[PDB]
Amino acid sequence: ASRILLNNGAKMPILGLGTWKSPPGQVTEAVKVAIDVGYRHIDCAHVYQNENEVGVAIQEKLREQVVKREELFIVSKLWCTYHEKGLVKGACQKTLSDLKLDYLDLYLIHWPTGFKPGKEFFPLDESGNVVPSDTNILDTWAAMEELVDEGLVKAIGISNFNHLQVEMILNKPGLKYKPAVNQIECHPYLTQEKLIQYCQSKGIVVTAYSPLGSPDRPWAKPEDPSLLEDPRIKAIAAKHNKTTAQVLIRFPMQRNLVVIPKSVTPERIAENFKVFDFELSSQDMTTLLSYNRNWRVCALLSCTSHKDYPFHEEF
Ligand SMILES: NC(=O)c1ccc[n+]([C@@H]2O[C@H](COP(=O)([O-])OP(=O)(O)OC[C@H]3O[C@@H](n4cnc5c(N)ncnc54)[C@H](OP(=O)(O)O)[C@@H]3O)[C@@H](O)[C@H]2O)c1
Ligand SMILES: O=C(O)Cc1nn(Cc2nc3cc(C(F)(F)F)ccc3s2)c(=O)c2ccccc12
Repeated sequence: ASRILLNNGAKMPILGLGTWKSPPGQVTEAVKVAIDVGYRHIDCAHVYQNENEVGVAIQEKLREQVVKREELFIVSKLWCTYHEKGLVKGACQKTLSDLKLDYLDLYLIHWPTGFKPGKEFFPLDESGNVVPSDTNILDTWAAMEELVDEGLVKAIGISNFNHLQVEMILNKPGLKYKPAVNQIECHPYLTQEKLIQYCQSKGIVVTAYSPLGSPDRPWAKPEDPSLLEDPRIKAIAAKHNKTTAQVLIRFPMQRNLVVIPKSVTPERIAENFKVFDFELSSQDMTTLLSYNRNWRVCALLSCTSHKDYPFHEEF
């Protein structure tokens, strides 16, 4: 099926459009094209600085009656500088205002690490270390739970939480709502078997980000691995008469993951959606899993001393 049941009883489309790095000038048309060709899930964040322009598209398509709001699954995320309890509602309300929505389908704690509040997204000390906030993830979660109880969001979740962090939420004293989703980096170079099996065993749906290896990440280097140019992946695509990107989006779908490829290129937006008409074989799946190398796109150096940095640990 094209949608997966979450623990809040709502259904989530397993293919969504990513919006990180989509320039503000091109993301409105990008989202329009996406909705036009089938996408019903959009992955957003305040930190991406383009939620206004995303919302312009959603609103035009709602006004145009191309789609109904109930048919849309719009995801945003709470940025690290707003983990304080007094700041969570306003952060969510800013996002809703910019997206031109009265609710989000899903609102994630974006990273487990809280940073000092201020106008700066990445407040640093004079030596380049991120300035933490003394907020912890459990209190941030109570704040997220309040958003459900106020009708601003239909589901809450986390993002970039390791197994021990997930476990801390599930084991939170007085837990009122379990997390619906954990959104983590996942592709054939970072396969996450252990963390995914842990989350799924607990009824937490996993969304895979950077499924193409985020070739437009601004810190990419010549010697980094490249998924889209991996001849072993290209061969698998050739076998199926599909593109390499199509294989890389179908791969997580078959692991019962949600996947959110980003493009602002209309022909790639459409290509990326044409992944429901073919199957990878079990052997194809194990073969792609074998390319794991624990290679991470998203793991900023300046953040490695935060007490709650999620990637020292095994998973
Ligand atoms: N939770 C978090 O911490 C977190 C972190 C990272 C990402 N995410 C979410 O996940 C989304 C996807 O990850 P991502 O943006 O890092 O990268 P991605 O989706 O792995 O890669 C996007 C890059 O691939 C290109 N591309 C897309 N389709 C292609 C195709 N069919 N053939 C060739 N190239 C193609 C895009 O180019 P064009 O755009 O020029 O077409 C862009 O350069 C984000 O945008 C964001 O919504 C969340
Ligand atoms: O955030 C996205 O969606 C994409 C994303 N990733 N990264 C790499 C990051 N690595 C982190 C590591 C931690 C850590 F938790 F590990 F400390 C905390 C926060 C971050 S941001 C960025 O620096 C970034 C900057 C602007 C907009 C989006 C991003």
